[PDB]
Amino acid sequence: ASITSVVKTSELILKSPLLSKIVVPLAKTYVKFSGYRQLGFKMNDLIIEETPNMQLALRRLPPTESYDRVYRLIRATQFSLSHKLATGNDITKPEEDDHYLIPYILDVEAEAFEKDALDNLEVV
Amino acid sequence: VLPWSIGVIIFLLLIITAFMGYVLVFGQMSLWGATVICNLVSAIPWLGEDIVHFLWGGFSVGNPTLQRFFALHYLMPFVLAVFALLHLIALHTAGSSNPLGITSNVDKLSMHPYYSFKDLITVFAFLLMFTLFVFFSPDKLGHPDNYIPANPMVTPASIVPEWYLLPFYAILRAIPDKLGGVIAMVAAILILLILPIVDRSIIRGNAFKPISKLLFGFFICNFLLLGVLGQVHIEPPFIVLGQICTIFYFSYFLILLPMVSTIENIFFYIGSL
Amino acid sequence: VSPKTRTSNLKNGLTIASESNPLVQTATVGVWIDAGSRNENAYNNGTAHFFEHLAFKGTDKRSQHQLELDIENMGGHLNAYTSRESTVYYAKSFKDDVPKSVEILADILQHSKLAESAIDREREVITRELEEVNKQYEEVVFDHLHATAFMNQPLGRTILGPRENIQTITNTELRKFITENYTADRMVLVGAGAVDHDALVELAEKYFSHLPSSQSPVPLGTPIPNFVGSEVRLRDDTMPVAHIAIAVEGVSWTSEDYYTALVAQAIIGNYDRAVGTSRHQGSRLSNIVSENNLANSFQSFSTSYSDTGLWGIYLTSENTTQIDDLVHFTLKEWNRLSTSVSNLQVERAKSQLKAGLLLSLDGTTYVAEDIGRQLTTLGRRVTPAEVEAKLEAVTEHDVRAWAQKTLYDKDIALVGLGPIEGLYDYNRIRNDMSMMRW
Amino acid sequence: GKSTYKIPDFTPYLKKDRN
Amino acid sequence: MALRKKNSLLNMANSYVLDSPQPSNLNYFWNFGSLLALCLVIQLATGITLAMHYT
Amino acid sequence: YVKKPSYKIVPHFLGFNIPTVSKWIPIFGIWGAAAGIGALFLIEGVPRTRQDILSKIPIIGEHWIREIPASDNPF
Amino acid sequence: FSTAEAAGVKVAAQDGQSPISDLSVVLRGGSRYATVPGVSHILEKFAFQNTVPKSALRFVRELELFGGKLYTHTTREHIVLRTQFLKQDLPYFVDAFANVLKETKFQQFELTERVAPVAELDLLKRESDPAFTALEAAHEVAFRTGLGNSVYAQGYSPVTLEDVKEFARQVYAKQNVAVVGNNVVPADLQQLVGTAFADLQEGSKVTQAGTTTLHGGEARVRTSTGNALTIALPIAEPKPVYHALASFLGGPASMPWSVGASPLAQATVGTHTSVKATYHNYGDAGLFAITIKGDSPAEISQVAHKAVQALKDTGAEVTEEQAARAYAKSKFAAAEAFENPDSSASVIGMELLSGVSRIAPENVQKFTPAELSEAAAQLSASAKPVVAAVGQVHALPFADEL
Ligand code: HEM
Ligand code: HEM
Ligand SMILES: CCCCCC[C@H]1C(=O)O[C@H](C)[C@H](NC(=O)c2cccc(NC=O)c2O)C(=O)O[C@@H](C)[C@@H]1OC(=O)CC(C)C
Ligand SMILES: CCCCCCCCCCCCO[C@@H]1O[C@H](CO)[C@@H](O[C@H]2O[C@H](CO)[C@@H](O)[C@H](O)[C@H]2O)[C@H](O)[C@H]1O
Ligand SMILES: O=C1C(O)=C([C@H]2CC[C@@H](c3ccc(Cl)cc3)CC2)C(=O)c2ccccc21
Repeated sequence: ASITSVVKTSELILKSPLLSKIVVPLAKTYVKFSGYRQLGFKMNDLIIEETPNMQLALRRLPPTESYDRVYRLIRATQFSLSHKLATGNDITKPEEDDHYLIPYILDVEAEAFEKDALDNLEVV
Repeated sequence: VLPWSIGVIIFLLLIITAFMGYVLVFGQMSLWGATVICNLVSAIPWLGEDIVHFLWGGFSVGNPTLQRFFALHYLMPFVLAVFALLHLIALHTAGSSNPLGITSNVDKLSMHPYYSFKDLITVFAFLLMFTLFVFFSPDKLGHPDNYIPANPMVTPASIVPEWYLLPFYAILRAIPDKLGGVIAMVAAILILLILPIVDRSIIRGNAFKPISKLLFGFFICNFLLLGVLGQVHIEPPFIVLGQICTIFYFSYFLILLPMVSTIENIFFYIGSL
Repeated sequence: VSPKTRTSNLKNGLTIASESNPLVQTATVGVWIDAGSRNENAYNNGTAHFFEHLAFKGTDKRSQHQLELDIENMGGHLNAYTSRESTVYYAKSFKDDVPKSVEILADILQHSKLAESAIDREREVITRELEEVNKQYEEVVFDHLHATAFMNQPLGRTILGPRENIQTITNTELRKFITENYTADRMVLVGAGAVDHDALVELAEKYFSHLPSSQSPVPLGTPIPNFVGSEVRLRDDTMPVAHIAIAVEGVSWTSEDYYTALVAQAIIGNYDRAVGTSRHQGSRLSNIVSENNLANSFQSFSTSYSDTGLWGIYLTSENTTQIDDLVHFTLKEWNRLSTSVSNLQVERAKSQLKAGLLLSLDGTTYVAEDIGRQLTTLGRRVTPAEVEAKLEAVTEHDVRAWAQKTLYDKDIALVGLGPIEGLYDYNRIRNDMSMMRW
Repeated sequence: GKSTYKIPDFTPYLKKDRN
Repeated sequence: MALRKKNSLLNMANSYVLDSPQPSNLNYFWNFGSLLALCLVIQLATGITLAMHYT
Repeated sequence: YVKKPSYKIVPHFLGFNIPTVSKWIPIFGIWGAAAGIGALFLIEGVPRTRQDILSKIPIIGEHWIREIPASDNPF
Repeated sequence: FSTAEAAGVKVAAQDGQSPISDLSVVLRGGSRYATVPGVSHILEKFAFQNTVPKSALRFVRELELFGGKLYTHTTREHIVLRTQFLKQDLPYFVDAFANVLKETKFQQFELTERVAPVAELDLLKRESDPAFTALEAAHEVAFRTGLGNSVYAQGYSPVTLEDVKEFARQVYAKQNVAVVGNNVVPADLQQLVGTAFADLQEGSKVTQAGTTTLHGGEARVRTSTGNALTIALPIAEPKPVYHALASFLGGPASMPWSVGASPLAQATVGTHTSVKATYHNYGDAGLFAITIKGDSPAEISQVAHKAVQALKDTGAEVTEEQAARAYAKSKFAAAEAFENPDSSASVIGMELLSGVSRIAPENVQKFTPAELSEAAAQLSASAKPVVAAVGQVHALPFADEL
């Protein structure tokens, strides 16, 4: 599934008061149990990147954000192989779990989906 | 997806190899197994019955069949080793996945010495388990009936195939239609081919998906339940139970995985905002 | 709505065609001739280009130097080009300098000295032009492409002609050439910009009245070409960019399929990585090429002649290891003209052409070139309304029909110049002209 | 021998009705 | 340049069993691939041997 | 005057649209015939194929009506 | 061109009888106003990228449905964005320019992946001509900053997205924008621009950092791709007589396969070199250049001597015939400039954005031999001659040799 899909659907939920009231607490618990923060990941580090679109989004990251992503992945790989969890400052605090990549992939995909749409346009 | 899809074919070839090898003993189970597998093509309408006779080289499983199973059982493993090699070659473009499901391009290790020595641990653990079966209990995994020579006049009252075919055998028993039963049984393997489509997750694998892990746990346990139901008697209440397990097996690929993976996508995004 | 193109004839048969634009202050008058290199045989090949040099080498009245001064004093410039089928001689000037310029053009065409001394002087200049076109890779490719596509036929000859001919061209055979070919019934005096038609016709009656008429006056744009599927490879590993042209036998100016072939050409389109917008063009090939960096550029063309044409594409690429892909994808895009095109591509290309055919005409020299080209190829100026009607008549079914008879599984003329090691042999290229899946 | 625009003689092989 | 990289045949083996770059954190469930390879080798050895004795 | 270009996006899926696919419908037809002809040709030897298909074809069908005389048939 | 005003934006349009309209937004944003080197070129190439209402992709695909074309260039004085389309499609292109000036998302990826690589290809294509490089180098020597800034973005000085966004904040403002429509009904354009560019910032007139200072010197760009030599003479008081002198001195041939009867053209006899005298008015400073390209540095050196001699000889005496020839060549140059859409737009752009009334070709002053000789004398006796050599610079002339 595309990140665009996921983001638009999430926005539909956050709009509806009823929906957000029941879903936002679920999703926050889900994320706590997911436990990716315990390896010092940001949510966006876990998005599948072996795709044309994502490779392009990752090339668009500012050098700073890109270097830090590499570090978090290296560090998480090291936690994984040691079967340890992050401790202290390595644990991702909720305030640090920023969607650094979502804007870039949404732009990549916006263009890719526009391209598909316009490839199928019919002059009227 | 390519190594996965080639893998699904290796899985089918292993089933056919191991089966063709089962038949070569020509004990009671061997002959009956041959009869059933060679009659799965009778499901195919019109030409079906003639194909059956063609695969038996006779009107029944007999000498002709056994000799052609020997030929093919010898052959099939080399074909299987080709496919095993091919799925590695297909994998070599992407490299192995890893348990986090993130890229590993940031941090790679040479296959040797690290995984060579890591693979020895399991080689020796495997050989320990192998030794316990081979030397101490060589017949625990076998069916007694295969030590009776093939008698085409009786089939044993207790028909139970190899432990590994049991899940699909229970599937075949579940469906009360000839063609239905066969289709379902084959589809239980071929449906793995659609996992690339029906998993809608933006995240690779289940390490970080509590809901998917629970669904996977129930799917695995259901596949083991099918295994168990494959070896009970065809009696109440296990007839209905086997059908429910069959529906659950297919609903994992067709309903639950697509739904759960969609919902977890949304939970990751909302949950991390 | 552009002003009406007025057309008059003289007695000798000279056509005068004019399109006034009272919004501009300059004017391009010139003479379009339905004659070019094609009108030579093999012995005098290069004569037409030779003449173009000598036209400005002085007349019976004004010497070379006097000629130079007369035009400098006019203020504008004179220009000429000889192509295979058309020779043009025009003069861009100011509005009220038009009588001078028509007078100068009439002089250089009718009353050229062609003095042995000047023939001998230019014989070196033109010989040196043979080894300096060498640099203009586009032209080298297209000259080879004509040479190969129309192997040993008049269209296959170059314009400059062989070295051998340049050394042996005499004032006699130059005179004979322009007496046989530059006849009134083959010429069109064209004025665009600040010209009055009636004034231009008076200038033609004054200057071009004593032009020879041919014995057998055929209509303008009257022609037997047998295209050769063939390749030329001019592999040059030292060159950084490969230039490849591929062409099939295309359409003549007067073909019933002329607009269909232009539409088809617009579906494949042009691409140039140096233009900002090109990565976003609708063309399928453009998308493949830009995403994969397969080419620096490609340019579809449909060159037409009186009785044949070439339709094809000209590619440039620095990606020397993926030229196979570049050619592969290009020809697969042509295949889809036969197999896949629908109203989606056809209507898009028609929209882009409906504008394109009018966009081209943006200055007096372009207008004059359009009047002149149309009058010498079709015998009339086709109005924008008629052009819009002919384009509207092109349907998706027509494009598929045309592509299936002209492109699909047809022999190609292929010219490769430069580091084209990666371009496969002729069979593998020609095999891409069909789809086994169709 | 020299000019690359003079295509070598192919008349021994070329079919007249090739198109 | 190392023989294992130079020689075409060795280079293919090298690329699979020696220099092959693997993620650094594969857990024990990544070991089944090689066990299936070992099973396949055992099966070929014992199988061909039984074929020498089986009618 | 024209204020906006006048178009729609046609429905599409995996880069196929109905305009394009409709142009290939004939070709699938022919390939289906080729698969039909070819498949039937492959199994022309199968006795059921003769019995149930090929012997039923008018005029031509007598090609596949062959009886072995019972004098020459051990079975 | 009926010059008018529509919601604070200067709009010039000339209706015609053609199916083709050219609508050009001229921005007072050329290189002389450039905050950092090359930013005006980058800003030009960042036009019609992604806007908030409409993506670059969608713009280009829709433009191709109308069969419009888009052409953009940067000068030292202006950025010009020109669209060529069919008359009827005017509203679309007005609105598209409005989107570009109001709502361009200057995204860092566009600059890295799209704009900068294309700006680099643009300049490499121009530098293939050594004459271009020589005349660029000459402006750099002559003016240092302002007019001396490079027009084009180069690799050695990177423009950042902050630089381009800053510059565009200044430039994309009512005060620095002129809309010029060739073959556009003037009444219809005023109405459209008045609705579309109403919400554009007012902003401020962009100004040159520092006043224009003239300097002499030498520039020696070593290339391996052809040889050229500019001999430029900065003008502190730009006068229209330098146009006449440029056209008189000439250099290009007015006839195919000829040398020409112009003094500079007669300086190239015996050589495969070309010469071109050009004069560039920039309002407050001017540059008279004589540019010589050719493949032989020995020939260029030979011509360069003859060229400066020609200018000195002109300072002595012009004939009446020669002065008339100058008037004619100059009127013609003015006419064809006002015809070519690129130059046309910038001509009226100047008139609109600055206040310098366009000199209509029919009103070009006739210069007497006295006035022309006087003008050539001032140039031969210039205190600040610039000489820009490109190519085999060790073998080209120096300023003190000339
Ligand atoms: C003869 C049987 C098989 C052998 C010998 C074999 C061997 C291997 C090996 C050595 C690897 C790489 C190391 C590893 O990940 O364990 C691997 C990876 C893989 N195999 Fe198999 N395999 C076999 C059957 C299968 C089957 C039946 C499937 C799928 C249905 C499969 C799918 C894969 C996939 C998808 C990978 C890539 C997994 C990853 O590393 O993330 N294989 N296999
Ligand atoms: C994947 C590889 C193989 C598998 C999964 C496999 C599986 C089996 C199985 C399940 C049997 C029944 C064993 C029994 O209960 O007695 C068997 C028998 C046999 N297999 Fe294989 N086999 C494999 C490879 C081979 C190969 C390569 C040969 C080479 C000939 C071979 C030769 C035999 C023979 C001769 C028998 C019958 C004798 C017997 O039952 O032990 N097998 N095989
Ligand atoms: C001798 C060169 C010939 C190349 C093929 C031979 C085998 C080969 O490539 O071995 C490798 C050691 C491979 N393992 C891995 O990729 C591997 C990768 C990552 C992690 C681990 N372990 C984790 O802890 C691995 O174990 C393996 O076991 O795959 C066999 C199946 C291959 O056999 C064939 O395909 C041919 C035929 C015998 C099936
Ligand atoms: C019993 C069967 C006989 C053949 C089996 C032997 C192993 C299988 C090899 C077949 C696959 C070869 O396919 C190709 O080989 C080359 C040559 O090493 C390898 O190439 C790989 O390593 C080399 C250098 O080590 C790198 O330059 C390259 O980037 C990488 O892809 C890859 O593995 C694969 O791209
Ligand atoms: O009735 C059966 C039976 O149904 C299978 C079954 C189970 C697994 C089947 C199978 C599973 C998966 C695939 Cl991809 C193909 C076949 C093959 C037939 C047997 O193996 C068997 C053996 C001995 C006596 C009776 C029987």
